Formats: sequence, structure tokens, C-alpha cells
Amino acid sequence: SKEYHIDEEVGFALPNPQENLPDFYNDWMFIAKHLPDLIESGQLRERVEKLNMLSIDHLTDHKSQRLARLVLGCITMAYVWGKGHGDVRKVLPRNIAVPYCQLSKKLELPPILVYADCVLANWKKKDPNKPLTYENMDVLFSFRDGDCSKGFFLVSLLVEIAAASAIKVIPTVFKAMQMQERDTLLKALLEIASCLEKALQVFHQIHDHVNPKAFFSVLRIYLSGWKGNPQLSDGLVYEGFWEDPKEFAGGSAGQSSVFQCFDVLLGIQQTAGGGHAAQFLQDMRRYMPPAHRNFLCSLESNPSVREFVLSKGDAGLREAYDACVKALVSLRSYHLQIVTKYILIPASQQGTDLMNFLKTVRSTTEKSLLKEG
Amino acid sequence: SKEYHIDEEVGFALPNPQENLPDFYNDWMFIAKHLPDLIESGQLRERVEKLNMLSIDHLTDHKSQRLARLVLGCITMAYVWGKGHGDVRKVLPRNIAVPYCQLSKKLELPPILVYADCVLANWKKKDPNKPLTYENMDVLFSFRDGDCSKGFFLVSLLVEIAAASAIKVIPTVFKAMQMQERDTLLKALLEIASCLEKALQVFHQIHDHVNPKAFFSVLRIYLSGWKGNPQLSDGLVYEGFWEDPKEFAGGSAGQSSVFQCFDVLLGIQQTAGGGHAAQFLQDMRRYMPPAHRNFLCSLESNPSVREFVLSKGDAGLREAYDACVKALVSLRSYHLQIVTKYILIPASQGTDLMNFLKTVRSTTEKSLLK
Ligand code: HEM
Ligand code: HEM
Ligand SMILES: Nc1ccc(Br)cc1-c1nnc[nH]1
Ligand SMILES: Nc1ccc(Br)cc1-c1nnc[nH]1
Ligand SMILES: Nc1ccc(Br)cc1-c1nnc[nH]1
Ligand SMILES: Nc1ccc(Br)cc1-c1nnc[nH]1
Repeated sequence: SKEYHIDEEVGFALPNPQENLPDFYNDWMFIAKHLPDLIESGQLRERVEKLNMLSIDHLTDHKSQRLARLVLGCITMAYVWGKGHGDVRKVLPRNIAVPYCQLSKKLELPPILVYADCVLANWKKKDPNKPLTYENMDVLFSFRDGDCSKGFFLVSLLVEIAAASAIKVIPTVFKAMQMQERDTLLKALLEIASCLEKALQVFHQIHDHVNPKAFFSVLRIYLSGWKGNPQLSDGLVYEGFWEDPKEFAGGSAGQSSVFQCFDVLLGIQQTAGGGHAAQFLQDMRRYMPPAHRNFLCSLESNPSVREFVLSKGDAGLREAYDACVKALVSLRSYHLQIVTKYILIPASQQGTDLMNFLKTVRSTTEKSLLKEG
Repeated sequence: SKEYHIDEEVGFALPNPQENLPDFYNDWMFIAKHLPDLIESGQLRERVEKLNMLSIDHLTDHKSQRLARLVLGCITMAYVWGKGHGDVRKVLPRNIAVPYCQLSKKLELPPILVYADCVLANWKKKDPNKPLTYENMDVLFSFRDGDCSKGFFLVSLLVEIAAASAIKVIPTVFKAMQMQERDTLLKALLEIASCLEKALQVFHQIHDHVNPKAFFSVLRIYLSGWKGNPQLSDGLVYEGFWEDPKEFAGGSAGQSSVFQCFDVLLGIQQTAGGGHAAQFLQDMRRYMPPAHRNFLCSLESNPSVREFVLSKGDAGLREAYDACVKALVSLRSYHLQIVTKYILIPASQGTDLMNFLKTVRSTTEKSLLK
């Protein structure tokens, strides 16, 4: 494919992301690398206010400024949300908010933590020679001890990598339709569903690394944004960069392109319409790296594969297409099981629009099947 | 630019749009050509209700499926707004509701009259071998007598054709960036800024052929949509297509590709920053013909012209890039002077509106280099 920066083996996730910033930023990196201890002792908001306003101009390449965008993004959630039970600050200091919005504007991303930061750029191979397994991988930053941020971010990364192996098949699919090669288009679709089926099995690992109350009561808070949230009703002022407070949404997996790019490929129109589900997933495209949100829109530029499969009265071709589609339903169905475990049940041991959103994304996917009515 | 359906002479507008449908669709074109008298006669809404459910199967080519969408688009606005004084139908008759909505589904458009309908496809040459200027041109459809829809639809279209002259230069700009031909890139930038300066001058003709009396009270009413509008709080029931009422946004020039396409070429990211202006302009892209939101998406897929000019420290390149940005700034600021004459003082005889345009104009200003 063209340079949408889709690595061959890890896909959309940043390949071998950078761990250490230049020594010029050693005072950023200390607060980020010690987020749990600084928060629970009560010194974080202090220690960020005692920083100097460092300059982006020492952030050379892409990998360095993503890492800096991750460091600054995690520090921001640490500042805004505090210890995570209510004492909130709605003003981000200038020494932190200026370099953030400058770096973020250079990367065409909003100034808030996003899936591309805490997942796609927040990982590390422990042994550079063993494969991308959970036990060979680690996270770069956490918010609190026992927040399961290692499990949550790494499992998502492993799921994204699993679905990424289907991305290299997409070029075959489009050429097979163009040159009208039915047998290759069949197995091409068959293998895309194969990778999406492998993605579902890696997703099962989340039970082994994420605890329901930790996620709910801890990790959920530090991933919250300030769009539509009462606690910051008008958003967050970025002192020294913007005059009025701005409103940006929290990090979500709807910000990932692989999870969006298969509805687009299979003609499943999650973004079509004016409904809340459609507009939300359209909104989250703006929280993706620019190269990624361009990859989605250039898939929409191609001819519909859903129609090509409809147009041909081919049973083996419609079942192959349906295999892709079902895999998405199976992923989204098992996913509802998991938001029930990790959000719904803990929410009652101390809401519905969340469910209806997911069941609508799910419904749209099931309705896209051609067979099994 | 292979088949984003850009015309060499006309640009994103439909080149020489078709005037008459098949005679199978004479029942449609009758209401469409006779909207002014049928609306004032109060007989419009019935003649829509007492028409058969025609099939879209006999609209063969793009040019026929377009003006069919133009015909059904105007009939729908008239049926929903009526005489234009507040009394609103909230249900679309199913014998018009679904020929419209499957023709819209075929062209990937939303079922409502939009900029590509009433401007890009709604024109004609008076004398075929005379130039594309206002006197030699006319619009194919109007709403009410004296609504100045001819002026408002033509001066917009003529502005769109002036900017089309710069579309020819876009491949030269990117080919220059890759081959690294800094001399050819500069004149390419200057030729672009040149046409955006002739687009502002063509825009001056607006004060001639449209009238603040008629635009605010008549034309703006018939071009209004049912999205975030209290008159159709929940939208329009497209009877026989969706049980629920769907809500679509009205017509806007933000639905035009040329004016979004220069922002993206120059790295002016209106659509970025999470602002209200960012989302309106992006949501307007789904009200565009599919090749035009395709062409726009693939411009963003190229390396930004803005950063190449910043890399070089080339005062000449920097001045050329500014020349286009300033052409955009003055287009938007002179455009702010027109909403003042045509929307605000008329409404004095609303302000979230100009907040959008000033934010949009200021981000155009903040993009200047020195
Ligand atoms: C504790 C585990 C999880 C919980 C509680 C959870 C919860 C949620 C919630 C609340 C939403 C609604 C969208 C939003 O609020 O932004 C959502 C959607 C979504 N989730 Fe998760 N999630 C979890 C794990 C995962 C993982 C590991 C993935 C990796 C693929 C994932 C993929 C998605 C996607 C793609 C969406 C967007 C809707 C769609 O495209 O189907 N989720 N989830
Ligand atoms: C009486 C004349 C006009 C009035 C009152 C008017 C009004 C407006 C309004 C209210 C908006 C805000 C967006 C919206 O509410 O839809 C807007 C934006 C816009 N106008 Fe017009 N307009 C006029 C003529 C024109 C013409 C002839 C053009 C030529 C194409 C044009 C180009 C644009 C564009 C492209 C936008 C989108 C915002 C931008 O990109 O700058 N306007 N105008
Ligand atoms: N899997 C994830 C990884 C990182 C971030 Br931020 C959010 C999610 C998510 N999962 N469901 C909804 N969002
Ligand atoms: N909800 C989704 C939508 C598209 C894709 Br691809 C994956 C998921 C998913 N959810 N949990 C794990 N994976
Ligand atoms: N110039 C236009 C022509 C047709 C339609 Br519909 C809308 C406009 C417009 N201008 N400013 C905002 N919208
Ligand atoms: N508002 C605009 C935005 C972009 C471009 Br290009 C032209 C205009 C304009 N149209 N009439 C007056 N100005």
C-alpha cells in the first residue's frame, strides 16, 4: 500500500516505539514515569507546576514526538483527574499546555490522550528477538498501581496486531475485483475473515490481565475526557495557547482504524446516517493520526465490494463475504459480553445509552450479512 | 486527475447540465417548471399527492439522474415549506418519497436539495457559442417569482468556475514537490493565488442580481433543511422508506468542493481542532457528490504543501504560499461583509452564524507564514 504508515507486521501501531526522550526533556519523563507514586502522595500537580516551559524544537523525528505526545498526554490526565475521585483542575498549566498543543498541532491530533498514544505508541518488546507475545511485551506508562493499564493497553495492541494481518490482504481484494478474478477474491475474503477470527481469540486474554473493579473505578477515570462531562462542563483551558476552554473526547477504541476499516471495506456503513452511533465513529476519526484517517477515506474511494459480491449470484463468494461479516459480529458480540463484565456489573456494586450504541453498531453489522437471515 | 469528474472548463460543476428528462417523467417536470405558480396557487401539495409512484429505472445516464434529483429536490423543498411562511408538511408523500430516496441512494447523496443540485447542475447557456458569463446564462428552476434564485445560483456558479482555473494547477504543485522543482512550484502557487483573486472579483456581481429583501425572507427559507430546526424538530418522514423521520441539513456552499479543496491544499485545517466549524465542514462532505469527496480525501492523502514551504526557508516560496492564503482571507472577509448585508440587517427589520465564518476566516489568517 501507499505510505499510510502501515507497518507490515504491526500494522497501525507504531513499530518499535521510542522509549526515552532527549535528556533535554528529562523533567517531563520523570513525572510521566512516576505517575502512580506522585499522585497518591499528593505531589503531582505541584511537580508539573514547577516545570520549565521546554521547547518542541528538540523533538527531531516522528517516533520522538509521539513519545513526547504520550508523555504529555498521560501527565495531562494525571493533572486534570488528580487522585481520581473528584478533586479536578480545569486549567492546564502553561509550562505543560503550550508544548502539548504545539506538538499536537504538528501531529494533527487534539491535545488529549488518544488510542494512538496509550496503545499504538505505548509498548515495548522486552526481548527484541522473541515474538510479539504478551509475556515478551510491556507498557511504557501507567496512571496508578493496580490500574491494569498494562493488560488493557497490551491486549488491545495484540488484538489490533491480529486484525492487522488482514490489512495486507485488502490490496488483493480490490485488484481481484478490478481484474475480475473470482477465485482469488474468494480466498482473499476467506483469509480476511481468518485474521478477524484470530483477533477474537486474542481478545479472550483480557480476562487474565484486566480486573473489573480496577478498570472501572481506576483506569476508566484516567481515560475520561472533557466533552459532555459535567465535571468539566465547558472543557479544559489550555493556558498560554487558547483563551476559552476547549472540549475533546476521552480515549476510545473507536479511534482505531482497523476496527473502523473493516466496516468500510465490507460496505458496512457505520458512519452513514445522522444517528448518534454514526456521528460518534465519524468523530473519532479526527482522533486518529492523519495518515490513518486518510486510509479510511481512501477505502471509501474504492468501489463497493459488498455490491460486487451481491451483483454476481455466487454462493461461494457470498459465503466468503459473509465469513468476514460474521467475524465482525462475533467480535462485537463477545465485546458486549465484556463491557457487561467490566462496566455494567461494577456499576451496580457501588449507562444504557452505552449498550444501545454497541447493540446498534452490532445490529448494523448483522444486517449486513447476505445469508443466514 | 483521472475521473474525479472534474471538467477542464467548468470544474466541479456538471458540464452542460441536461435540461429535460424523458417524457415518462413529464409529471415530475411539470411541477418542477411550475413551482412559482403552483405554490402561490396553493395547488402544489396536492399535485404532488396525486402523482403516481414513478420508477427511476428509465433514468439512464448520470446527467439524467442528476437533474431528476434536481427536479425532485425542488419539489420536496416546496412541499415541505409551501408558501414559505411557517406551515410545514412533516411527511413526504410516498409516491415522491421513495423515487427520490433510491435515486439519492444510487448517487450516494442524502435525500435533500443541496449545492450540487441547485447550483452545479442547475444552469444552462443561453447562446451555446458565447462565453460562460452571467448575461449568457440562466438557471433551470426557481421557487417563487422575484426570489432572485437566478442571481444567487449563477454568481455562486460563476465564482465556482473562476476557482476551477486553479484546480488545473494542483497536479503541478504536487509533482513539483516530489521532483523538487522549486521554480515551477512558485509560479504554480502564484497562478493559484491569481485565480482566487479573479474569484473575488466575480463575486462582486452579487450585489447586482440578488436583493436582501428577497434572499432573507424568501430564498433562504426554501433552501433550509430539517436538522437542528425547530420547525421540523425530529426531521422528515420519508413515507414508504423509513418509518422514523430522518433529519438532513439544509443547502450551503460549504457543500462545495472547490472551497474546501483550497483549505486542504494549503494545509489550512478548518476540519481540525474539534471546533464547531471543523465538524460542519466535514459533515458537509457527505452532502457532496462521491467523486468530489473522493477528490478531496485524496488531496489530504498527499504531503502538505504548507510544510514543504516551511522546510525550505525560501522567501520566494513563502511569499507565493502567502499570496494564496491571503486570497482566501479576503474572499472570506468580503464574504463576511455580504452576510452582514443579506442576513443580519435584514434580520434587524443569527450571531452564532458569523462566529462560524470569523473562526473559519481567522484560521485562514493564522496560516499565513510571515
Ligand atoms: C475492559 C474492557 C473493555 C471495556 C469495558 C470496553 C468498553 C467499551 C465502551 C464503553 C465502548 C463505547 C465506545 C466509547 O465509549 O468510546 C466500546 C466500544 C468499542 N470497543 Fe471496547 N471496551 C473494552 C475492551 C476493548 C478492547 C480490548 C478492544 C480491542 C479491539 C475494544 C474495541 C472496541 C471498539 C472498536 C469499539 C467501537 C465500537 C465498534 O467499533 O464496534 N474494546 N467499548
Ligand atoms: C447573499 C449571499 C450569501 C449569503 C447570505 C451567505 C451566507 C453564508 C452563511 C450564513 C454561511 C455559514 C454556513 C451556513 O450557515 O451554511 C456561509 C458560508 C459559506 N459561504 Fe456563503 N453566503 C452567500 C453567498 C455565497 C456565495 C455566492 C458563495 C460562492 C460559492 C459563498 C461561499 C460560502 C462558503 C464556501 C461557505 C462555507 C464556509 C467557508 O468555507 O468559508 N457564499 N455563507
Ligand atoms: N481497547 C482500548 C484501548 C485504549 C483505549 Br484509550 C480505549 C480502548 C477502548 N475499549 N473500548 C472502548 N475503548
Ligand atoms: N468492536 C470491534 C469492532 C471492530 C473490530 Br475489527 C474489532 C472490535 C473488537 N471489539 N472487541 C475486540 N475487538
Ligand atoms: N451560494 C450558495 C448557493 C446555493 C446554496 Br444551496 C447555498 C449557497 C451558500 N452560500 N453561502 C452559504 N450557502
Ligand atoms: N467563503 C469562501 C470560502 C472559500 C473560497 Br475558495 C471562496 C469563498 C467565497 N465565496 N464567495 C465569497 N467568498
